[PDB]
Amino acid sequence: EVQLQQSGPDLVKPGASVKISCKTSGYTFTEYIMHWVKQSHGKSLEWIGGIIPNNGGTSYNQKFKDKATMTVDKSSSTGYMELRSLTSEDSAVYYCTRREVYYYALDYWGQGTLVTVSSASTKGPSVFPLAPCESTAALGCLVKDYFPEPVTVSWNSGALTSGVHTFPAVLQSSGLYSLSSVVTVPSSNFGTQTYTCNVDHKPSNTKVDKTVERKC
Amino acid sequence: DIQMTQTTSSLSASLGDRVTITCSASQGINNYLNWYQQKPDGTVKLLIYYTSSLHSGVPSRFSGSGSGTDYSLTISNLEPEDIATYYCQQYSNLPYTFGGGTKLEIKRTVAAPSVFIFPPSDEQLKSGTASVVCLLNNFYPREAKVQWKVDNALQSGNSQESVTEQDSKDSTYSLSSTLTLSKADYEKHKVYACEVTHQGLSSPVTKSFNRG
Repeated sequence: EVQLQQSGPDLVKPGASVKISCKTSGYTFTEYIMHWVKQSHGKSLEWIGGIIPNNGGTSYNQKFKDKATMTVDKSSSTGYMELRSLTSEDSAVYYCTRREVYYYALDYWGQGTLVTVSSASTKGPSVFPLAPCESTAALGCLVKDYFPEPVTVSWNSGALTSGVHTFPAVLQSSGLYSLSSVVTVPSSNFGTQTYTCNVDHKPSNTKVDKTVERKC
Repeated sequence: DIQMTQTTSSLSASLGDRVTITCSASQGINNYLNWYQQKPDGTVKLLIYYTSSLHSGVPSRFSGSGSGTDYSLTISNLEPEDIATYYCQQYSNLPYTFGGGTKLEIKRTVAAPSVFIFPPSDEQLKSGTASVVCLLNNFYPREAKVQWKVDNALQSGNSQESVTEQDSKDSTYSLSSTLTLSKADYEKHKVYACEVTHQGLSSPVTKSFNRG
């Protein structure tokens, strides 16, 4: 199975540069062109450029000729993209894609890499339990006062998936993000399992498990 | 540069309906037109290539049509998993350019939220801030009024809402309302209440707890 594994979110300073990787696997790296795409928040896809891995030859969207440098490393089967003189217009999700010849299309896409460009400093979330002071019971965790986006939240290390809603972050008037992750359980199934939220804030290297105590 | 216009950027449709998404190029692109699907979690899939060919593993309710400047993606009978933003892309000229996208809102039958309220933890309180969370679970449609009442006094200006994307299985939304107070303000009040008004509820539902 073809896979495009992009590198993690990144906070970076205005004027700085940032390198993103796209580790590929399940196909001969050199036999496919790799393209990059930008998506600014609430916006559409912009083609940045493509690289022939076999001989390193590149093609750039003129809008990015001053911004982007695509390179490869044939040994690790990894494409890279470097963005320089970053401004807050560089704040976006970046995708790597593979081109298939059929008739050309971008047939496999990475998960994307969120780049934030800001003066403000990283900050890890605080994680607080959400417990009640019926047919179904709800609990959750409050993931508070972090910067930048994103956080990931899972329940019981990925074993609890259904009834889970992780809300999108809201920017607080403090310029810090906050969100809640909740799960509902039919009352009858409540008192079998325990409930632990696992919160990951890569930009701050925070990993936090919070067990939400069911009342006695 | 060839500009790709998706004039309709927000489109609603009922489960089982025929759905048409359109794309026009600023000049003829000789059928060199692909369609992509982006799910709410940001994942992108190829649907259609060269105007009309299904990508490997794409359901047959998806078809592509058109020539010259005008192209359509048609979904013959909408399924809940089709909730997404759809994008066109020309590869006739460099640079490759993309339409602005069309986001689907799936229309299903009315479902009232179930409502939960959560007091702040001591772990939070000890740092100077109380967050009070009200949850509205698995409702349709999107429109809901959530009013915070503290000792039966209607609050204003001190809560924020967040809403999930429409669920890929049941086409519902979920919503959080968070009331933020100082510890000192939290401790001057007894009853914290969120009152929910929605089309699925014949009268407002209120959930509350007593502090102390």
